[PDB]
Amino acid sequence: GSHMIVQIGRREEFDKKLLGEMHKLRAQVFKERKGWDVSVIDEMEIDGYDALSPYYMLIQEDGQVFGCWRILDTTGPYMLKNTFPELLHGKEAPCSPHIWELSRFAINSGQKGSLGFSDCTLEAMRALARYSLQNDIQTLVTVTTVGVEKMMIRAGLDVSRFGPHLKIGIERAVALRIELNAKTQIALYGGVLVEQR
Ligand SMILES: [Zn+2]
Repeated sequence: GSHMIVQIGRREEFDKKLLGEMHKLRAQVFKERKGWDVSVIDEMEIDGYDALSPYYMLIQEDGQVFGCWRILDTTGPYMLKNTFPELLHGKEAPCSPHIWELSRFAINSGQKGSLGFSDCTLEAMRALARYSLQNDIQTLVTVTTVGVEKMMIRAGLDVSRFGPHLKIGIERAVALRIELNAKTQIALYGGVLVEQR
């Protein structure tokens, strides 16, 4: 009713309408960014990875998607391995059921973002790291910018890079590994996450 709702699930679990607002948000963010292998179809940023069984995280507020993130198994194709392999610096692309890739961070930038943005991200990572840890994941990898990298090294996460950042489009982009260990967990939650069964 005025609070934040976060959903995390497989593409198939979300209503064609929510998906359409997610991809519109990604278009509002990524439209005509060059170098990020973007395709906008009918005002929606959607690509072949979306047809590979991704998970999505959506943050909502007053009935609208304000932020979204995509998650891909590293046992299948993912953007670091198959779109941005230069950022690997010749290292091997991870491939494991315990590691996932994040991509397509998109946050509505307008007036109606009622939480902030340093934090919007915080909240997303809290929900994301937990969903991942409960699905036996130890590591998140992603291609993002140097900006988000520092935002994350500052928030305390344990974050390391595969190699030097590179100019992608108008950005300085880098491939990160985000360990979901104790240090991350404590940064995110104030301590070690404990799940009950
Ligand atoms: Zn509410």
